[PDB]
Amino acid sequence: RDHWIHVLVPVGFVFGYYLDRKNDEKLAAFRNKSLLYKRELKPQEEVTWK
Amino acid sequence: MSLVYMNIMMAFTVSLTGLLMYRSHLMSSLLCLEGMMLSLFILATLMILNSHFTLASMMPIILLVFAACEAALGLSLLVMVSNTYGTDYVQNLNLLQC
Amino acid sequence: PFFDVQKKLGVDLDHWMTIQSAEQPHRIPARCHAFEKEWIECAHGIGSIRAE
Amino acid sequence: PLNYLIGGCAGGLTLGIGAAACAYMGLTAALVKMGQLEGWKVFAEPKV
Amino acid sequence: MMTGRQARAPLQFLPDEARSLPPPKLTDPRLAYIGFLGYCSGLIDNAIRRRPVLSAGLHRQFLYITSFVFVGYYLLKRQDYMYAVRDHDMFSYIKSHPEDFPEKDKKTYREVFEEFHPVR
Amino acid sequence: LQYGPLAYILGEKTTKKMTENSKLITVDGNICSGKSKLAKEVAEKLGLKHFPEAGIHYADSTTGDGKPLPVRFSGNCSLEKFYDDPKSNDGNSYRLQAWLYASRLLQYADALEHLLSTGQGVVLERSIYSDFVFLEAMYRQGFIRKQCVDHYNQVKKVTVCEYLPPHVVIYVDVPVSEVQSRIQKKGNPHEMKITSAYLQDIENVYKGTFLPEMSEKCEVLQYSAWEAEDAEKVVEDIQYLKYDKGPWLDQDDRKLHNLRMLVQDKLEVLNYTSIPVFLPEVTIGAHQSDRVFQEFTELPGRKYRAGYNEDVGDKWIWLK
Amino acid sequence: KFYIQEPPHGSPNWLKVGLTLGTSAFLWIYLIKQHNEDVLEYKRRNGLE
Amino acid sequence: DAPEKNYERTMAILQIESEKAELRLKELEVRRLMRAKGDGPWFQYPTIDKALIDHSPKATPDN
Amino acid sequence: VAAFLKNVWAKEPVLVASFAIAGLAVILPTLSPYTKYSLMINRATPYNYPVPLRDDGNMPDVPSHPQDPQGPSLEWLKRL
Amino acid sequence: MNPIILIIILMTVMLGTIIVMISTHWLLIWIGFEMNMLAIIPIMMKKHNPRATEASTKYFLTQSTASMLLMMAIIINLMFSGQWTVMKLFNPMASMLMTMALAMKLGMAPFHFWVPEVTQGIPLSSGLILLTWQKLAPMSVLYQILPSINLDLILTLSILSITIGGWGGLNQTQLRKIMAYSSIAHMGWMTAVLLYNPTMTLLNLIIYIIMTSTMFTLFMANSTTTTLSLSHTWNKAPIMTILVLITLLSMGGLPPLSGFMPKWMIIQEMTKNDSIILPTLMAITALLNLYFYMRLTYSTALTMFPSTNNMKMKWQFPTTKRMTLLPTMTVLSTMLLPLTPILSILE
Ligand SMILES: CCCCCCCCCCCCCCCCCC(=O)OC[C@H](COP(=O)(O)OCCN)OC(=O)CCCCCCCCCCCCCCCCC
Ligand SMILES: CCCCCCCCCCCCCCCCCC(=O)OC[C@H](COP(=O)(O)OCCN)OC(=O)CCCCCCCCCCCCCCCCC
Ligand SMILES: Nc1ncnc2c1ncn2[C@@H]1O[C@H](COP(=O)(O)O)[C@@H](O)[C@H]1O
Repeated sequence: RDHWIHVLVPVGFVFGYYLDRKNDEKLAAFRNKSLLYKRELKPQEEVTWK
Repeated sequence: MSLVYMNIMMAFTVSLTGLLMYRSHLMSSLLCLEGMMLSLFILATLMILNSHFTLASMMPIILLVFAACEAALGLSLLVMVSNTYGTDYVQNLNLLQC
Repeated sequence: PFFDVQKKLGVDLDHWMTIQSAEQPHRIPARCHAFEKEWIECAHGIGSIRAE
Repeated sequence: PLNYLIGGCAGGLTLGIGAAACAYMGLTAALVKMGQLEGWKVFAEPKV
Repeated sequence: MMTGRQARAPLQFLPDEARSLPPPKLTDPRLAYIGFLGYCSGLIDNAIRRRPVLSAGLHRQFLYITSFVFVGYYLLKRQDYMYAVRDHDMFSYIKSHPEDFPEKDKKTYREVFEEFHPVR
Repeated sequence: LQYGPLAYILGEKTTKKMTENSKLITVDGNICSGKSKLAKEVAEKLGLKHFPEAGIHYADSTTGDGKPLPVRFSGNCSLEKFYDDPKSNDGNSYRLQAWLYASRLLQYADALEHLLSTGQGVVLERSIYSDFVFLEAMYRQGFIRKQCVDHYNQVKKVTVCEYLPPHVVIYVDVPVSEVQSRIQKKGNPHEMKITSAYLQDIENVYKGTFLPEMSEKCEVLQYSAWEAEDAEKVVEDIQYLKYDKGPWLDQDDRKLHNLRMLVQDKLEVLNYTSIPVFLPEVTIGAHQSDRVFQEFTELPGRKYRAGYNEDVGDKWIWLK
Repeated sequence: KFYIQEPPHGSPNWLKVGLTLGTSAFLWIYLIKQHNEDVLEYKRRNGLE
Repeated sequence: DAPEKNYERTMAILQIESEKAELRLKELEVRRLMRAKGDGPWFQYPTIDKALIDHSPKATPDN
Repeated sequence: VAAFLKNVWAKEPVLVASFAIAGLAVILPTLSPYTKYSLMINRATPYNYPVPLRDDGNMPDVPSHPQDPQGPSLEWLKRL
Repeated sequence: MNPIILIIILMTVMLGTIIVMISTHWLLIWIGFEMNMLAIIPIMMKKHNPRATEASTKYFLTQSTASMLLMMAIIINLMFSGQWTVMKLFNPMASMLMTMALAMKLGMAPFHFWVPEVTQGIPLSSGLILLTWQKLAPMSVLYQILPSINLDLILTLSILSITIGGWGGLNQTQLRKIMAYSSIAHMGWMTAVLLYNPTMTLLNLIIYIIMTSTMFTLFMANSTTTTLSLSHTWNKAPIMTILVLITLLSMGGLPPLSGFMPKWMIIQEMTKNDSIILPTLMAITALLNLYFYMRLTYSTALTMFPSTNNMKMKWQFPTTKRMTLLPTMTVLSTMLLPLTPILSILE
């Protein structure tokens, strides 16, 4: 690419953004288990948040 | 504790005080150091013969041999000092102040 | 740093001179063979804090 | 604490340099007083 | 502290009971950080001998990265083993002395009195 | 390196190549003694490798492409400006003399390294043992200061004690009249400005200071202007010497291994030339040193280590 | 040529480069084999199959 | 991000960190008791191995 | 390896004799048949008291009197 | 020196330290210290100048006095215990003598008066050995006798070592004496945490040896022995300029560098045991070490620059010196702090 350096920071954002999503599945210990936001699952739904 | 052991310890501390207050020579330091080694030999020997602990009887000889070799090393150091200044004076050994 | 090589490899380099109750030449006893044997068999394996 | 602060500054006036030794020995004797009050250990025994 | 544990089996870098533990993954962030330290050692090695830092010695930088990852994998295995031994001994000593570790009666704040200090 | 302690372990002993022809011979004389032909003549009779006299650009000739660099990178000093104004303001006198001492130190290191790596002797022209004889002759003319002589004696005291003296010192007697005759017949318009008493003081520190102290540590051979013209008489004087003085005789493989490891490390040879003794003729400030260094890095072949420069055609760099 | 003296690194030391790449590849394949044997041993000791 | 996700993620974070803090207090108390009494697996400073003692009949009987 | 040996026997017979005596002192205790008898004599020399054993009932190899058949005998030492 | 003789003597130094490390018997501890001293004496006299003979004489006198005091402690242990196991000592007199003797072998204050002298007298590689390898054997004996070490004595020696290694670094332009007073201060740091957690003793020891080895390797790569000679590094090798100084910013004890890893962990083990005043005072004195060593950092990366003209010749020659493990030791002495819980491998 003629301007390959200009994707070090944007793609470096996206992967970083990606890792935050990758951490959220490790902090899913109380998904649909809180006394406030718990509910029955809708059809075509397997988790409340991802 | 015991009495003759206290005497050999007293000799060890007396040769220590002679080893910790230098007068003029490095040979005096090596002599006080080997008087310390002698008192260690005497006290180890009296303990090992007292308890009839048999296998430790080779220990003072070991305590002799190494330390006598140690004294040889010290003598050689003194000689190199006496090859630079002509005397073995400890006040010629003060170039490492700076 | 006590790298116990003598227990890893299975060599006896200096355990024999360590205590009086070890295997002496011509089975000579020490003066305090029984007392040291009883202190060692009492204080064995329980650690220094309990052994004191 | 304040009395040993006065005592530290009294030891500092007979030390000289004057006001610095006053403040230093006063704060040090204050720490001695507060260690006697709250039980502060300088050579603390190994406990854990 | 735990030197009585490594006294009946001395000089074992990884005991057999360490095999009962999960090893670190090859995408471990700690292991990738050790590989980053290998890449940094390669760049400093090409810098201090005045080589083109990114270009020269790609086999040498590859061996720096590989050697740091190789030593660091076993260091992470031993780290995980030692903290597992620490927690295992902790839990066994808690289970073996209930009288030294009583269950504290948890009181709700409707019983717990706290002195209110007004801020004004 | 190529030679190291492992090569000494594996059997590369440097007394195995020490033969009777392995002699380091230093030819000395005045400015136009005409010894520069004579030394070359010895190089074609004894089979010795001739090293020319170390000028401003010796280190330029040893490294890189072998060409002389511009003067701002090497020297920052001129011989012809010393010929024009020796009492100059900016101090070209001691700066040129200290750069020549460093260049002759690199020459003497190359001489011993060739002698110990090949066993072939080296003919040198005005080695480091005969360099102070210019400095003193400069200080007797007021061209430098006493602090310059102190700085040079410091550098010499910490550098020349690591080495051996040469085997043969060939000295040439040419008086000041014939020296001036050859300078005026030479044709260099700058070199003809050399005064008479400066050449006289060169010859005085030659005869009264250099040669008597070289007489104990080695064997000197002294010639006039016309008997030095014959090369065969000089070679017959060299070969029929009986080498009996000097510290070359008590040289085993350990001392010569230490010396050979010393001289191949060029930064350890040239270490104490630039000691931090702040003298205004040699002290360069931070901005000038920074600017000259960054201009040195962009020279062709000087950006990296020698096998690593793409601008001069180095291949296989990504595998080195 | 460009240089008046031959540098010690003008040519790649093929024995040294070959030993470097071979030792690095050996450490990689031994590391991968060790990790596979460790995950097999973990799943065999703790029953996660 | 949703308030549901942030809320339940905060609850998971507080669970992990409160568990680690309880275990750190237990770590301090276990270390204090094992140093004080010496009956745990830690602080086991070595004594003399009794596999070194000779039990053969000696030269004199009284030992 | 033979002319060198004659040369070193000509120049330095003292060191040749020393290395020959030291080499024989090394190798000959293993090439000897009588070496085992040294071990046997040193382990059959009674510096201590032969402390007797309580007769539990089944020990056929242990005698009851010194003039009994069974027991370690030194007929080889008396005869040789 | 003959290189085969050098290899034999260095393996004998390593053998003496290993015999101190692996032995269950006190006579072999003493034998290993004697072997270590006997073999390290020619390492100091590698160059054969009078300062090395003076340094070796002072080293011989101090280490011989420490060896005889160690043997007296062993003999008093054999009185009051009749045995030879390297374990806790069975007399506080023998405990005090062995603690004093090991403080002499380490050069802990007030027995520090030989450390800046001898390190000044000897070359940089022998000073590297004296300040890295020779710490390993007495710290191992202190690791093995800690149920008998007096608390007040080891804390007195620790804080006195940290204060004197702090105030020794003011008046010095010599790099070797600055490394020696840094040695004294760090030995006070190591023996501060010995009776509380000896894993942090080994962590401080390993981080100290890595930083000291990086600094002496940089000093050997640049052949600089004084501050003023170190000040010419920016014009000769500019990559050498900062690595010395980020390693020395590590050696002060400063985050996020890994030299902040020991001291913090030491404080982390002393606030557990209810000592708040003592780590506060010791790390204020570590800030005093930062004060003087940051002044040296200002000396090299900044103001006192100027060069001489012969440096222009050194630009035409690279370093052919062996900078062995210097990138590895420079990475391991700065960027190791995010791997701080690796310390569990030292249990
Ligand atoms: C393995 C068994 C145990 C061996 C160890 C115990 C040996 C006991 C004796 C110890 C002697 C210690 C000193 C030995 C030094 C040897 C080196 C030596 O002396 O070299 C110099 C010498 C040349 O002589 P020169 O230098 O002139 O003497 C000065 C006076 N003129 O050179 C010589 O003279 C050559 C000397 C070396 C070669 C001698 C070969 C003797 C072979 C005898 C038959 C085979 C014996 C079997 C073992 C092999 C031994 C090599
Ligand atoms: C629980 C932990 C147990 C213990 C773990 C292990 C501890 C290791 C402690 C290492 C101490 C090493 C001291 C130095 C090495 C000893 C031999 C030596 O000095 O070699 C250097 C060598 C000498 O060459 P020479 O020619 O004399 O150079 C002077 C100028 N002529 O060559 C040179 O001078 C070349 C210059 C570079 C030398 C670099 C040497 C670095 C060695 C240490 C590496 C870091 C420590 C080991 C890894 C971490 C473990 C703590
Ligand atoms: N003080 C000095 N004055 C002039 N020339 C000198 C001095 N010191 C050394 N030289 C060198 O000696 C050379 C003269 O020798 P030649 O090449 O025989 O003419 C000059 O060209 C300089 O390179």
